[PDB]
Amino acid sequence: GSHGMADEEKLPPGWEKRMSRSSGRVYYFNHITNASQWERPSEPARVRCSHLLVKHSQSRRPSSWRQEKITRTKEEALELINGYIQKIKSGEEDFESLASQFSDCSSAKARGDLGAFSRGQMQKPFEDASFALRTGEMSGPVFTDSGIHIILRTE
Amino acid sequence: YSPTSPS
Repeated sequence: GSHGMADEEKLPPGWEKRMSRSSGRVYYFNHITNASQWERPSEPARVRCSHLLVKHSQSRRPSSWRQEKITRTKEEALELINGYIQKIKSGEEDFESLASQFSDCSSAKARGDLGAFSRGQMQKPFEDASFALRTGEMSGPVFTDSGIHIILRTE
Repeated sequence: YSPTSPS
């Protein structure tokens, strides 16, 4: 871009280039889905998605209250989310199985399936990530008021 | 949010 640098890109809307702190190798990040991929990547009316939610609290209620179901911190929740992403990408675990096993959403019962929806129904961050995903693609950690999600667009 | 490398 600058006179002393190689020129470059497209990067469809939402994408940006970055560097691996570990290898110095370039990779691409989508700031809407928060997904990362090595390959240069280079909207629809309804989409169907499945997700895995990891809740966290920051609440701090008085002694009189019953113990809360969710006690982990946001940091701990993000660590769990990143670990699941790694296991799914490495083919070590299947998205559906992990969702059924660890998702804190009531949809865990349906292997994480939320069904088909249009814009206006889901929390904005979730909605934006879902519609920016390609069919069959998975998001990176997505933050909403419900907690941290991993989203898989199935349709 | 600082992103994690793809692998």
